[PDB]
Amino acid sequence: SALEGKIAKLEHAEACAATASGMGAIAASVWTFLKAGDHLISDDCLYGCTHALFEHQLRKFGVEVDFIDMAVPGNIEKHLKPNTRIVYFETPANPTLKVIDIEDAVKQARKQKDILVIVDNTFASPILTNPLDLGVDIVVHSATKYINGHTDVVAGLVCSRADIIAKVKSQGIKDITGAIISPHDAWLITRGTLTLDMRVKRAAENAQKVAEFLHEHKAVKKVYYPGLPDHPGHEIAKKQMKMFGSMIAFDVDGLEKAKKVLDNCHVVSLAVSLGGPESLIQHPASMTHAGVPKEEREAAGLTDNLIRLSVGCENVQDIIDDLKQALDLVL
Amino acid sequence: SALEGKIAKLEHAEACAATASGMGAIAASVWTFLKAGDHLISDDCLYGCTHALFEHQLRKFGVEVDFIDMAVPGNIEKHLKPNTRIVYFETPANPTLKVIDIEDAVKQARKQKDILVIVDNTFASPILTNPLDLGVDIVVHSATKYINGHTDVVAGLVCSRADIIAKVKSQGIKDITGAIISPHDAWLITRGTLTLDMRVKRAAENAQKVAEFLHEHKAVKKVYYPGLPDHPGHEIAKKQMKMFGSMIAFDVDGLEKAKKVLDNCHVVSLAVSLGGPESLIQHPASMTHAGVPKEEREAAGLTDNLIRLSVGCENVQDIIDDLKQALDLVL
Amino acid sequence: SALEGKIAKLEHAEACAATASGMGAIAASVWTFLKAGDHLISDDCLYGCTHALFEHQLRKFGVEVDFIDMAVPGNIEKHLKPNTRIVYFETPANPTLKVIDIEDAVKQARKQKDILVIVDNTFASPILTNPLDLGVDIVVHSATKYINGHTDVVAGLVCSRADIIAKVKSQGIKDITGAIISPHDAWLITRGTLTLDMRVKRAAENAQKVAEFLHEHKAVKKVYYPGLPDHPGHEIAKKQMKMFGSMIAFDVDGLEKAKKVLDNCHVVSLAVSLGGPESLIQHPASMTHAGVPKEEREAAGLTDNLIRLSVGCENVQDIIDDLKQALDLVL
Amino acid sequence: SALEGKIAKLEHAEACAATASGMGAIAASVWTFLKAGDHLISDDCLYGCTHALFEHQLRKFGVEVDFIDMAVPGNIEKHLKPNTRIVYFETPANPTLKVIDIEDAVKQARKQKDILVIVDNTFASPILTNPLDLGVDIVVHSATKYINGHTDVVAGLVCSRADIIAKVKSQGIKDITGAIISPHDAWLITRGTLTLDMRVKRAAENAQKVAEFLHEHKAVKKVYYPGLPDHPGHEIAKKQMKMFGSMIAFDVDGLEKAKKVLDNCHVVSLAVSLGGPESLIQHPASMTHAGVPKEEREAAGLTDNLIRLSVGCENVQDIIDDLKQALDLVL
Repeated sequence: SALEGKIAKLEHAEACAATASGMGAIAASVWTFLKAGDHLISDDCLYGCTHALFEHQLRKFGVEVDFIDMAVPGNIEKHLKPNTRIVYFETPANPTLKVIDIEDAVKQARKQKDILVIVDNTFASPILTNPLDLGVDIVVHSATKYINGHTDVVAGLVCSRADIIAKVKSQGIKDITGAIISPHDAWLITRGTLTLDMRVKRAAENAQKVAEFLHEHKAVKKVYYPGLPDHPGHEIAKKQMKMFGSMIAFDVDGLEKAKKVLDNCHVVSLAVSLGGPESLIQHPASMTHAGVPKEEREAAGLTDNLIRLSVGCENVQDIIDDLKQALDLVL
Repeated sequence: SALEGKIAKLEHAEACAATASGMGAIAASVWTFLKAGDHLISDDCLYGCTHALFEHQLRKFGVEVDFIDMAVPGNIEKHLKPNTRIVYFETPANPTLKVIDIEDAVKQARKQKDILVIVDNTFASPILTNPLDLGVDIVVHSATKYINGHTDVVAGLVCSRADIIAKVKSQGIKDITGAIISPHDAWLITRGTLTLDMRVKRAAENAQKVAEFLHEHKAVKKVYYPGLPDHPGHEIAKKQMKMFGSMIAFDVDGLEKAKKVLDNCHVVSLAVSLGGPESLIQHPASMTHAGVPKEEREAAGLTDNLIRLSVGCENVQDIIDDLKQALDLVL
Repeated sequence: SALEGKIAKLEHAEACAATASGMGAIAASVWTFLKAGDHLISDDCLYGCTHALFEHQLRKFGVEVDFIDMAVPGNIEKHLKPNTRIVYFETPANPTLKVIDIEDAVKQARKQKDILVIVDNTFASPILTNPLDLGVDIVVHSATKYINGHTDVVAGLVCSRADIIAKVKSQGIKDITGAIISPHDAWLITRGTLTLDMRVKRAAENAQKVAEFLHEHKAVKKVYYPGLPDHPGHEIAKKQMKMFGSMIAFDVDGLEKAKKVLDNCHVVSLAVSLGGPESLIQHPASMTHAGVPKEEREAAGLTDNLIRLSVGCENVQDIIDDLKQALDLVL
Repeated sequence: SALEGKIAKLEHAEACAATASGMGAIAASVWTFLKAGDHLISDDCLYGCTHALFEHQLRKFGVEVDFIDMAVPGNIEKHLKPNTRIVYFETPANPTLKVIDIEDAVKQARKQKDILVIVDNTFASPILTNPLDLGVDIVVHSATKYINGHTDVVAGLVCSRADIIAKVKSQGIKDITGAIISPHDAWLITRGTLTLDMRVKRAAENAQKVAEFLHEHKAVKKVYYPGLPDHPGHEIAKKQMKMFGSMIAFDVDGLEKAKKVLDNCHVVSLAVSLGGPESLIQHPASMTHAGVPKEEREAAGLTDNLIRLSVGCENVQDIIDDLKQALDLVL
């Protein structure tokens, strides 16, 4: 709880519960506060495992679930029902970094009593956005993107009021999930907090420059980065993020170009799981969603054109040089 | 993984899934194979946290649960319903080392098709009992107690057929619980398997001797140990256990006498969590279950007379010397 | 190893050998390439432990050692003897940041064949200076200060030609010192390289600003920082350092004034070992060298006036605010 | 120094110094107490790296060295000179487990003043032999064989009088070698001490049974194990070892048989470095000494016939089964 105390302060929270993984954080929150017959509203742009938890597992246990575009004004209140218990989203979301106005989402949820607004703040981190300041009830993180300060280390965090966290710990962790953090990983996360502020800002400043470079490259059809003035919701990101994060996505002309780009990266490394101080790149259609049919990948919001990049803390010149060489080979 | 392969060989399983904790192992097994409208039969002698998962959590998500005494012949088959999906128990069981006939429990469950029999083999360990050999579908462990060589790790293990473990991993761990094992804990556990045979057998050897000493000591009332011919499950234990484990429980004359005894244990140390290669002792009604209403502890088979002793690998004479001095004071 | 390869690329070396400590790196280099009857020339501004190795240990095993001021032009070539095998120095040097011209030092050593020029590049780091580029034979580091992302590791690095590193490993490490790096420390150091550019450059950037603030503050007497035009080695530093490092030293009016200042540092913390991404400060004559006779400290360039400041990566204004408050009290 | 305090108690020593490796322990002891013109007497049966330290490195720095058979009565006093400073040996020694009477070696050294007797107690461990009880001045260990309680962890230990250790730390470690232990490895060694007594005795009991099995196998030409009544010095081992250790060596009929045995081990693993709770096997002529000419390997005491085995803590049935299958294939 030395770790928990530090993270709680970082997220402007009364309390924190550390868990075995980001999925552990999400699960220990949602299972704790739901029951059969309850209703959950989720955004439609979700981390794959979150979507499966909601779409398959919650529903299996009698929980009603709507997936909706939360960036559409009024869409949350439109979907409110007498049994609505949770409103869940990530911002910058899923593969295309869709921005959701946190204050506005909370305002819609507050039309009814006893709705827990839960926000996955993994991508922004406590350094850039603090959803609890904007009326959110619970914030969750995967520690893998920023908080861990190294990697090979998987852990999650839940931050909330003390009475919520008491239940998350005694029920969500100890009874329901068993997603208890390792003492060893907890030590390593705690070590990571020392340079967290600087690492997040470096990666975000690096990403802004990488996004600007990508924005002018002839092989890039589209860039998704909240810090670019032509990103939808750029203004929303500007009001609720101190900087624009280290996650970027971009489209190239087809499957082959995506693969050829990946095949020619050296400084930037290929990875199934993104985040951390190392710059990492993936083609989700073939690397995380290969067993999902083409139509289902697309009907979600994921095409064969899309590349996802988590920008690390390296000298940005080395990152741009790497991407530049690879993208030129695709022309 | 290397760990998963080694444990699978120890349990004669096709496959194994490592988890963040023993609760994570139980949870990733049960939530994966249940849905609202299903039925679960559990033994009525459970480790505290397991009981809470079944009694409160499963039930609020529309699972029907019966808690029954599975040492009563015919009791499992008697409780089978059209919607029964799982039969769950631990043996030897938790407060007073009740022994459940594994082979017979399986035979009862087979009075209906497609029931998963799940056994918590933590206290026996793969060294002493292999429930899969007797037709059990899934075996779970808290790696903390015996598989790990120390008391500094939280981890769990699930062993079963490849197709079951596939679902435990992709759904139970990845979606439902997020109870992923730390690679550092996993490495330590893997090293632990190299001394597992030694630690389990020496502790059990010591425990037979300690149990007999306690059985003959005037201050000790009833001793609960599967290796004693006076223990009701002794004949069952003999057919399914290579040795009788290192857990002992015993009654002394009242709570105050227990406190005096425990105040005089030196080599055997006080602990809220038992297990590990050193001798540990506790009085549950005052040390772990103090928050549970007295009558509820008693209805569940936990009295204020009960001391639980986890026998370690120390010189057995030193262990006996310590207890003899303590117990003599309460004469 | 992976670590050794990354550091070798950073220093433009053929090869690298990781060690248990910075002293281990120095020791495995010097003992390997010396024998009784050899001669070593060292700069007279050394980190305490290095001086002891040279002054007491080498000499008792029949190595002749001269300590000389290597910032005096011609001083190295002047001290060459038929048996000279090694020229050793650090720059910037340890108490007062004396700057030694690396290229010129090499040129002097080349007035005789087969001399190994060895430079401790700890405080500059591979980010700011690459001594090998200037003809140095061997570069050593304490990985503790900058390469590692925290203050929790002891490790060293040696970078040189493959054939030299072959001997450093097989003799210096394996036979002479046994100063082998921990694989856990090595892994952490490897992860540290991902933020090394960021941490070194931000600290140096901050340090230029801090140095200028101190230079203008009335309570501060002489400031020792390579980036100040008033520092004698400034022009040399400009040609061999991309930035001027994050170590500063400065005089205040007497020991008692230093103690009062240090009693009032809050954001900048007191420390006996400097380096790392947080601002640290010390008064060597009372904090680290208290056991050394006063006159001996002074003969070696350490006075009771001297404060050493290792500038970290915090907001520079916060660092300046802290020092200003402390220094104003001694006006 | 929590670790150091524990190890000191275990070796019956005033004090202990932890180091980066076994070679670090040896080096920090010998370099600290020698100077040019001093003389060291070593046994002729040494760990390869120790031999090189003495034969090449000490001599390079003006230290006179004799290698002698210390199992020959009177041989130490025979080689005493006015400048003799150190008498060094291991028991059970080198590849063939030669036993050296510790008390007798000390008695010969005590014929002259100020001789430090140093014994490498790695193979026996503090559980089986405590040389300091027999008048030895300094005991050294590699932590890799027993003390570490896991492996992948390299560390050394020096145990002695407080005034000797003070010099070993301030000079041997801090000035001369830099062989400083990692905080992380020190934690892991400390963890290992908990089960050290049981692990050593298990491995020794296992080895006795393995040696007895090997002693009757038709493919084994000779066995070297101190616990066999036909081992030279069996009686010496019996008086100075509580049990006979976990190291065994044996001869098979030629290079091909040695390799064929190695090629057919499964439970026992091939390794360059022996020791620890895993059973490990090697053919030193091809695995550690392949670059050493046949004649030099033999003139030492190492043939193509020799296999070295470190017996772990596994079920001894599994170990014997593994070796039995492999040895039968060589008939």
